[PDB]
Amino acid sequence: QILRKGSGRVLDLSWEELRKDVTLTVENEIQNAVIDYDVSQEEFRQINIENWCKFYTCCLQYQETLSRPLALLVHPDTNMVCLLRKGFLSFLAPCSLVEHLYLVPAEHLLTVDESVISDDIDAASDIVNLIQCLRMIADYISEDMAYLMESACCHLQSPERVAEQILEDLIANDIDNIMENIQNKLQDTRNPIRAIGFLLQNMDLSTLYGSITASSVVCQAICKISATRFLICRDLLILQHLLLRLGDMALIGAGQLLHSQQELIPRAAQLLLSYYMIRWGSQCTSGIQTIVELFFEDVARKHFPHVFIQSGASQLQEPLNWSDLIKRITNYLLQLLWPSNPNFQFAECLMRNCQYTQLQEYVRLLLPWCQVNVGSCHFMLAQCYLVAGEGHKALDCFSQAASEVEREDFLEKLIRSPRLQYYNRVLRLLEDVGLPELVIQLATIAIGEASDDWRSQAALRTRIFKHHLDMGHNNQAYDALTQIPDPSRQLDCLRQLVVVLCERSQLQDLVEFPYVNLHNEVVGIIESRARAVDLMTHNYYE
Amino acid sequence: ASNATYTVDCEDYVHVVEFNPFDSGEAGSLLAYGGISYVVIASCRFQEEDSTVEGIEFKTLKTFHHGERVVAIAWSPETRCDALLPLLRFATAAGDKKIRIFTSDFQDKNEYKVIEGHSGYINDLVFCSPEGTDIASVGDDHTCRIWDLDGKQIAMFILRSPGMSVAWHPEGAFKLMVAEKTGTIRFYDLTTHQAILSLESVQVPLMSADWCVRNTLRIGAVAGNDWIIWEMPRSSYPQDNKPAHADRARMFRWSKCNENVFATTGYPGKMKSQIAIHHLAHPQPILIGTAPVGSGLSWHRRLPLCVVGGYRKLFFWLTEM
Amino acid sequence: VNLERSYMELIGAERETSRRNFRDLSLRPDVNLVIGGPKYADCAGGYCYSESSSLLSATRNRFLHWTSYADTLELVEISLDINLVNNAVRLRILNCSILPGGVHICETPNNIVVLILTNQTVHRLILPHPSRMYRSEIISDSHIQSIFTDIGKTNFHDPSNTYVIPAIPGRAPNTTASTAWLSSDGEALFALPSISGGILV
Amino acid sequence: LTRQYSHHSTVGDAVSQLDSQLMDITKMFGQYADPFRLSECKLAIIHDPILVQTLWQDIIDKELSDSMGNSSVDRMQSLHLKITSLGKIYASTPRYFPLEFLVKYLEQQVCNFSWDAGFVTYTMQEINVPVPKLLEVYDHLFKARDPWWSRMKKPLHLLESIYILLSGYVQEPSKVPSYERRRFTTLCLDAISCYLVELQSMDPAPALLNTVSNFKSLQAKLERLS
Repeated sequence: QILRKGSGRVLDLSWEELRKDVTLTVENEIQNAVIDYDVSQEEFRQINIENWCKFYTCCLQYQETLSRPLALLVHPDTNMVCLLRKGFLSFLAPCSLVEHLYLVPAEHLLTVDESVISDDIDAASDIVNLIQCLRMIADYISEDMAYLMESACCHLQSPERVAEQILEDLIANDIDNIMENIQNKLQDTRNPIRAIGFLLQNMDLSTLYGSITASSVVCQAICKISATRFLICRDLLILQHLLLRLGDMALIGAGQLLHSQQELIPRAAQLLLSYYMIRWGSQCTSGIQTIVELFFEDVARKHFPHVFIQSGASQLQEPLNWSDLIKRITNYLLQLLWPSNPNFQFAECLMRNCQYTQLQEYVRLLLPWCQVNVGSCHFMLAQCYLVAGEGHKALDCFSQAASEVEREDFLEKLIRSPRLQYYNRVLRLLEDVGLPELVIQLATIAIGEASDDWRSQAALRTRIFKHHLDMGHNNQAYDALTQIPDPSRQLDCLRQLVVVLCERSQLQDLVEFPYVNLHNEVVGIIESRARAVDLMTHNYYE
Repeated sequence: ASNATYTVDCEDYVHVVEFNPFDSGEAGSLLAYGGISYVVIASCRFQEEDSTVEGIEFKTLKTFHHGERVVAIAWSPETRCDALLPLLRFATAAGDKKIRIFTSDFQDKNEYKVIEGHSGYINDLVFCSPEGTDIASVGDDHTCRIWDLDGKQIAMFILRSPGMSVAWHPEGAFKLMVAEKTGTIRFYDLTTHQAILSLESVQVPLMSADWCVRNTLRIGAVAGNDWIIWEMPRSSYPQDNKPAHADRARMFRWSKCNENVFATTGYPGKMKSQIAIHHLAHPQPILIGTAPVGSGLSWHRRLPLCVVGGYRKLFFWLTEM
Repeated sequence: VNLERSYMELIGAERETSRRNFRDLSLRPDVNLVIGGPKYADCAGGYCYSESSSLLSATRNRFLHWTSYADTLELVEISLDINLVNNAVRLRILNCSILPGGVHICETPNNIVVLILTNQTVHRLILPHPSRMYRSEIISDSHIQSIFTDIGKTNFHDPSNTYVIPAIPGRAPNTTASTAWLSSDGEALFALPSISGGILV
Repeated sequence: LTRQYSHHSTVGDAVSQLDSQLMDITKMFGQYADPFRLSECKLAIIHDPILVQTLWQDIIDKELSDSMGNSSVDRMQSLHLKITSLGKIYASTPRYFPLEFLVKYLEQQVCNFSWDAGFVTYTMQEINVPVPKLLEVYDHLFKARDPWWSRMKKPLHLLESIYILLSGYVQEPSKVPSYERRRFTTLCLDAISCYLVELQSMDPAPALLNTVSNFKSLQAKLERLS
């Protein structure tokens, strides 16, 4: 409004409209700042930066003003706490214990009641010392190093190799002897691995709360939980590699060696990869919604009446508790997002929705580490490739999905040999898209699976005949017709061949083609048409 | 629906077709087309170039066994048919996610090199140097990669979505255009390895983009159902946006002889793939052709003539100027 | 006792590109604009209904909040269960600066009563109680109205609902202290610092 | 449209104003165009097509709610009569009657409410739509392979409607002028040969086997009629 220098009634612009509107407004200021026709590329870039910077600083000053602090609302009977800010409402939700310990200032961390962390005072103290080391790492990670980790997740690089590179760079640059201080606090920790395992384990009415604000607050809780826990998992992996390099402060040990290697490697693989997959999933309606808010509204919320009933709440008389219910909802939603549910629905919904891209990227980020819904992911990815026009990759993905066909309800609903039923489904799809060459190739493969079912073989060979005839492949259509085991369908295909070749004036091929005992069927057909038709001749009589 | 002006029979299905955009020193225009397992190099001469030709003289010069379905073909600028030192060089992408560089003397010396490193399907590739030493490729791994002829990766740009088309800038050194499936067109400087600028399409998915060789300020693309034109540096917003096809546009190519003429193709569809030739001064296509199932679209270097590959045929449309 | 020690701030993102179509209401009390009056700091407050914790109540997970700055009061009804139609009102009390903490809400068996103190005026708003709005259990969720839906039907110029604070014994200048309530007999009472150092009721 | 808009009340004022004085063309068009659908009258007075077809569909819908509040068969008959009378009004004009949009859209309603398959064929014959022209439309709609029929789980029902049209024709041959019959019987034998090839390419079932038997019996009767 201020950059435009103009009293225009701001329409309630959609956000996309607002983005286009910002872009055009700043581009116009840049074009006005370019006085000469011969601006060097460097001088042009400098002018671009200066103009966007100026727009950004202006948004900042308004955001500061709207962010100004109001007051507190506490509900006496429900204990709901709200922070009233100048521009928006915030809700205060109880923090989980893991997040509490990571986020509390180092000075207050020394006054935590160890009895709340664990009934075990020593486990409580070890968790406290571990959390202090994680924070000493967190405090020395440069932005370049934080980006290098997040880039590695996005590019599906190994987060472990990247945590190791970050650790090499931290050590090359250890000007403050921090590595010595982390080493000293780790020496005060009695069982760093139990404390690591506790952290990893704690990190592992439908109409009600159906509003968009409630949806956004709940899904932002998920984003912040997943981001904090992603950093905890990165620093925990770098610390775990340091603990391995420092552990060589001893001989490997056979008993310790075998036990530690199998147990730790299995637990760890089932740990860092799972955390990375959860973070990727978290990263993945006139209101702006996130893809997680969309999934919550369309799929996850419909299951909440069941989550509420399974918990022994068979007494309709228990009062609603906010703390218990939000914690349960958020944990159940993490399991569904976290690629640990057989729901097989967010990806399918994306495939059946206008958006497909985001679904390809969601499946790309999920498949390497999540073993839940793998068949359903390949099915969704196959739909995305089919819409992208990449039909061969789609077929490979549909073929991989078929293996989770065991104990599968979605594929069972299509039926109310399994491979031949699947190929018949893909054949219908390729026919509706209008790809007759691929229909012939797939129908030829499907004849191999049809083994002893002469009826399916007759139907598939009749389909091959039809598509070759439609394409004008007269020799291949004739060859396909001779292979039909059903004499009734073979005669109907023969009638179709004779008619289509006569209409196309391809009379030479028709003469060459060696009809068996059916030379008089042709004469009878042409005679029936000839006498039936009017005197105006064409070429049936000829 | 106009019939094709000329039609040439092919051994198998044509998955991609590209005219040589460079001067090969021959009277005929070189054409490459990719089948299921082969690449054919042919010479085309047209009655419009030589009055001694009745219609189209089509001569197969060489066939290369590929073993995989070819998805994109790029000509090298070094390609020459001169009798003193004949050199054929082109690059191909296939369904195996590999690039193959073919080199031939049109005699007995036939070499190919395999380049590996894309983790997803390659959607498009081009030679990105005037000297023909460097290849740019884009794919479903969300990368744009630059390769030498030795198959060493020189550079890599991380994309935000699948790269759908790549084009070298016709006059400006070091400028690569990359079209992303989510509607973003980015320009990269290959000297600085930086993104210079982006354009955004109003529709998605963005499927193909091309530079106007006659007016290097114009970019054309297809996204969703529509064709989209930008004029640089005036705006990041489209200058024109109009319907190309009733169901999904696939390829966009600028005419090499006219800055106001371009061709679009519909997606490999049940209604036989339509080719639409557009002129910017007209609200409707100037020509609508039908190809039963066709992939690849290329323009002749000199003539107002475009080619589309189909089921065992090449189809040519001459546009009256 | 799960000693819930720390909390985290969750932004209830107003992602509605509809600014809650603030039913802008302007109140013109019979009072003159004081040039150079005290600038009060911006303030906020909230109110929770009786029986809001009751699962069968029509007031379940419902509450009111407000922001006041200069001459403007923004009132909002929120339900965590159902999106309320017409749930936001912007009351502008022209020439009167709203007191920091000058807004009070009182509930009765039949009505919600909003009591407002400014630098110069006192106001009473009477809204139907949510339990009296709905006589039929069969209401489709998409049409549940806020208590604010019919606020434009209240006669704000009724002398039963607005009063101007006399200059003597009058309010002390630059004070922010105020309180308001309902008596047992349904009377509306407003208390503020007197210029004499006493309490004016 | 009276009967359409809950007996349109304004239609009473409109009909009284139309009786009380002679009206000028412009006034008439604007007013009645916007007011109630009248493309046949517009065509007559003169003597967007897609927009006119949409308006006709909207008018049919009105009939449809009025009839929602009536017997399933009573509603059907009401709609039949209304459509018939208003089509006879615009019968000589094809621009004031989407011949293709109307058949497609009404067959979608037959599927949605699930009525008889002879309904559209019978209605169009009673309008005096020639059996050859009606067959051309059905053959075109079938060859168009509209995904809508598969989505409604009823393409076999569409082909049964086609069968009913052709059977009615066989049984009452005077429905085609004596001077076309031979050419039309040949066209039917060619069309049935195509339908039998497509039916034999599908999976086998009881109902399908009965339909194949019915068409072979019909082919043999048409060959005797040729």
